[PDB]
Amino acid sequence: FVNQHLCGSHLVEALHLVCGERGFHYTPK
Amino acid sequence: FVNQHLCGSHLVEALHLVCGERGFHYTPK
Amino acid sequence: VNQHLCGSHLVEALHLVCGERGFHYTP
Amino acid sequence: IVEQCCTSICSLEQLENYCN
Amino acid sequence: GIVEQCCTSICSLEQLENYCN
Amino acid sequence: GIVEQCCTSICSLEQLENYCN
Repeated sequence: FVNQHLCGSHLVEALHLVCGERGFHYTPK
Repeated sequence: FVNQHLCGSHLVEALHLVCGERGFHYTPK
Repeated sequence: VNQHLCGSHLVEALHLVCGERGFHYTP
Repeated sequence: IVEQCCTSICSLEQLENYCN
Repeated sequence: GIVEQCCTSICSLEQLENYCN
Repeated sequence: GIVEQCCTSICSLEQLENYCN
């Protein structure tokens, strides 16, 4: 598991990093 | 306002903040 | 300043205001 | 909100309300 | 969704990857 | 896509809103 909760910009930027060139989709639910 | 220059995380976070509850989809292209 | 960088500057400001808490879209 | 702070100047107190 | 998984709860790298395009 | 529109060129709010879900 990841080490911490990821909320808001922290979660958006985690997805941004992890998904890289594939890109991602974010729905705040 | 005038058109904006947005790259990298600034662009991703702009989309986060603009789209709000709708969420967004991001592909770096 | 460069009005084309307002959004960019806003995101930078939120980063420094909220520091390590992170931020979200609603107040 | 990008609309408000780029159609005006936003204070510190207003930015803090967006923090997690 | 990903907020419930990763913000309310604690998630995994695999769960984050499920939201890559 | 949005990078070409907002990083290579400069883009409007309406163009960002096109990438909302």
